[PDB]
Amino acid sequence: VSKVDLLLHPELLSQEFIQLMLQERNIAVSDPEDRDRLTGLYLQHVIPLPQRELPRSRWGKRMEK
Amino acid sequence: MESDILDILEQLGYDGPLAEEACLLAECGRGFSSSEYVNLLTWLTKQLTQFTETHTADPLDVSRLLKDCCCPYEGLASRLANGDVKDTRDHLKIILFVSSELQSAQLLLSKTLRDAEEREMRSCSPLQDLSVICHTLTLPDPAGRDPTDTFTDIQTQVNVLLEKLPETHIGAPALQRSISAEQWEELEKINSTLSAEYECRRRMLIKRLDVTVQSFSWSDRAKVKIDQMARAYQPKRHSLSVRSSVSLAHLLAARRDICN
Amino acid sequence: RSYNDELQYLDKIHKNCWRIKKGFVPNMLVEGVFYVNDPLEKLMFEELRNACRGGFLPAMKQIGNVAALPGIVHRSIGLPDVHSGYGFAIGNMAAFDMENPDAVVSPGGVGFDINCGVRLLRTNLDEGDVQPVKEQLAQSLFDHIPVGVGSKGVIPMGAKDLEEALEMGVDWSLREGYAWAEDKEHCEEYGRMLQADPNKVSSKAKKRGLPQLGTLGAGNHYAEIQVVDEIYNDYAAKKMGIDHKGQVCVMIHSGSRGLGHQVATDALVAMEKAMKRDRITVNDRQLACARITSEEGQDYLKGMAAAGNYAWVNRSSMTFLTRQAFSKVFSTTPDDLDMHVIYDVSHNIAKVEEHMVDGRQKTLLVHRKGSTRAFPPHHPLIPVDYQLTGQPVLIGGTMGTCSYVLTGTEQGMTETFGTTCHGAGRKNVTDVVNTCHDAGISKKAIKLRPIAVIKG
Amino acid sequence: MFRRKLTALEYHNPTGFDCKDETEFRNFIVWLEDQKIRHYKIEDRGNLRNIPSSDWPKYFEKYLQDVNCPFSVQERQETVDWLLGLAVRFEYGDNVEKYRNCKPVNNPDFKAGVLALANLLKIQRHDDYLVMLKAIKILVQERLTPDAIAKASVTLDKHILGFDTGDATLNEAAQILRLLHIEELRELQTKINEAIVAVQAII
Amino acid sequence: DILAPTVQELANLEREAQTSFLHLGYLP
Repeated sequence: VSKVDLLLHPELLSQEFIQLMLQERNIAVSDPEDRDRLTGLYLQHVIPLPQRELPRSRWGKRMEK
Repeated sequence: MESDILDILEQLGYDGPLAEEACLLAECGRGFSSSEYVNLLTWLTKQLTQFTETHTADPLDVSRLLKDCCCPYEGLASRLANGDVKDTRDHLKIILFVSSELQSAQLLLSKTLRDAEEREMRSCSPLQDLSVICHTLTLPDPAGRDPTDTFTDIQTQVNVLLEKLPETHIGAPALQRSISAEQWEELEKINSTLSAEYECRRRMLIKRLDVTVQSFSWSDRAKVKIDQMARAYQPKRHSLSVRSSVSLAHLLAARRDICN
Repeated sequence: RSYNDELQYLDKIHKNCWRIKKGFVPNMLVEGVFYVNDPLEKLMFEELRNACRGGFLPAMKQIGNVAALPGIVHRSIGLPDVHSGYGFAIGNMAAFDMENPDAVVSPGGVGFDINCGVRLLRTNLDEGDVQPVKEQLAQSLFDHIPVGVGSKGVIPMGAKDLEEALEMGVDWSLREGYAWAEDKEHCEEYGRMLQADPNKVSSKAKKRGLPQLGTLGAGNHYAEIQVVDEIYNDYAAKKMGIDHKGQVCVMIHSGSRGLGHQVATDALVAMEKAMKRDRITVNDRQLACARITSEEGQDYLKGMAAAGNYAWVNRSSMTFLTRQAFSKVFSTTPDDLDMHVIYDVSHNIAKVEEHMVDGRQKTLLVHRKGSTRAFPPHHPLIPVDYQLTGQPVLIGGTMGTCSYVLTGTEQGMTETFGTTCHGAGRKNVTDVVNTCHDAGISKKAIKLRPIAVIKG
Repeated sequence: MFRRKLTALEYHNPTGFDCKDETEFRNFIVWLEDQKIRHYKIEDRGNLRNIPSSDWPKYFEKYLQDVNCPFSVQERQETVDWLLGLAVRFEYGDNVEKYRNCKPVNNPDFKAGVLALANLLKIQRHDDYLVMLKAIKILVQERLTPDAIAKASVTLDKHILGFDTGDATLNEAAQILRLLHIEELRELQTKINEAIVAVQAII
Repeated sequence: DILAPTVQELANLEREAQTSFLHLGYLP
């Protein structure tokens, strides 16, 4: 419960913690001083997303049943 | 694996008799003997060869494509070339692989085209402004056209909506007095310092929002409703920007209504 | 001292500004001033003459004693409603520079009732619409809001809820759903104080103030409803959301209940002991002062911040209760009624501002007892609506006289550190408002007249 | 190998991916689960998120069985390809029509026209021939739009500039710039209020 | 550290905004 709350808010994370996550996931980092690039990379690759709604295809119908 | 292949075919769109699971299973069990199978393989492989940089469903050609397209299935290429394998599972696997590769190639090409057009838009050129005006005034795209022709077109277009609306709609400019070229450097400096100060103010506002949402996140219900909070907060929050977009063009285009 | 020997120490700068030079009281550090018109001069001078001819010092002498504490910069200021009170005079203003280690805080400077203030709500109805159901509305407001000594808040609370409210403030009230997102915008300090520690509050205060939340209390606290009477600034009134006369508004005047008083007393009892070690002597034993960089000073600052957050939570809860009552009476959603909040000012808080003195920037901790903060237009701590007209200042009076809505000015920011009056005090509210307007420290925009008042 | 499929899904290391690695495979699996598939909730993925534990493969089997994948981890490459195809299919099911049709395959009169257009729309002349063109762009976008045409049917000195540059004509421009900046800041504040309301509506 | 001090840096931002506001139009 703590880890998901930590990963879902890049705004409150420290610079060092964001850099540690980016290095742990083996993500290439350029201009590490700038916060904007680090936040962009974190939002593009690391942040989780909510559950996707069931697709209209047959797989979604099978999953619903 | 029948469901996955049927879903892929429905996504790609097929008018053949493959919409029935039983017919597809029977055709796959038949193997390369069915003309439907070879026709479908040719239909997929022509587009797959068109999409790949290196540019008849005989086993040799499709096996060569599998070798070229970095097909990762264990022994599929060699066994397909030899023809020893006749199991229907191999047929399902090869159909699935080729269809998924075609779908991925289409997605890659579409994303590359979108990125290229976005990069072209990013350039600070009159073309972006002209395209914006033409799109918002239902006019043909001026790109690739004579500039005088497009200018006359937009000129003639503007009046037909000018008189339809009341005259007191556009209004008079708020910047009434004439400004010489000497004062423009000082005006630019004033705009720059104002922009810096208001950027700082905007950043402080965004940080206040950050603190408020952090205080929110410690609620007891905040630990059980993570999905809804993420879905309703991430896209709203990650669209705000600290940069101030006011420029001298806004000053020139400002009308008397903003100065009331 | 002789009366003429006393009055030899007073002079005038201009029509609406006197001046008390050094020597009025021992060990002064800078001259004092006060803003009074002709009617106010008579009252002040009669008080001084009678004092020179009771156990309470005169207002001018209390200004003088305040003008001697270490670290004080610029001049001691007496707003047109200044009158005698415990420690600092009621309506007296003083700012201390944090850079000087000799600077001190004062529990009496902030006040016993920490962070009591006025919040205004606008409503799109008219006087002729409320009047037919005026009695029903008054009864519903009286029954819905628990007002009186010993009354308990209708909504429940516990130790965890109280601790969270002390830590956060309006954020807690807005998270539970008691206040909209707009309420946090139109609040001084944006509704909460950044530095605050609930564990710096004595547990006795927390125990005492647990059932007191949402309760108006006795004294000058009320939740009255009134009608707009006149508009002096059309642009300011339009910005505030009041365009035509006859509009309905509701002001809630409320304090910190028992947390503020208990924090003040528990800080004073230790501050007096710390004074002996700190080697600080002043004219009056009631002027408690210890260094800013001290355990007692920091503890009092944190306790006062927690009391302010509690008072803001109480005011937000009162706003929610009033909104619910109005919605139930008029059978309409409160958002449709446009029951927003114009502003929320606090006149019993000391805050760390960044005024400019003698052309040199300085970070000043400012005590404001009985006086309301005002800021000039374009200040970066005012809502976006009021960035062109200046911060609203609401003169919360009592039953009878009409409350006022002034706005700050550029002159007041550089002259009186952006501070204006906060009521008549223990005088005429109209005279005080006129004195503030003529002195260049405010300008009136709306005048509101009461119809119904809810007291205890 | 998996290069095109990963690139279509916008992977951060399209080339450096290796299927046979131990930790990096789990990192990729968790990235695909929380980014390109999104089956469960964020909080439920915790057991799958824990990378270095020795009990992780059991949760991997549970995840593979839940999505009803025809294969298992006995063939790691098989499941990698199937999951990549599933993610690409999920991305495909947004706009089928547009994705199906993809197939690889200082002038004086300009300045005169811009000047005429600016004169028609009451825009003051400027030294640079591109600034007033941007002015026409903003004006047309703000006023010549379907919403504005559908909705078609205090003095300047009364405001406070907050300072004084000492000029009589630059003061008006400073006031206008201040008003524009205030309007942008108000727009940002409105968005912030909307976000706070949306978040608090859940609780 | 796993978390950053947000309230302190918010106070710093507010102070910086006040300094900029004073420097713009109150400089003698």
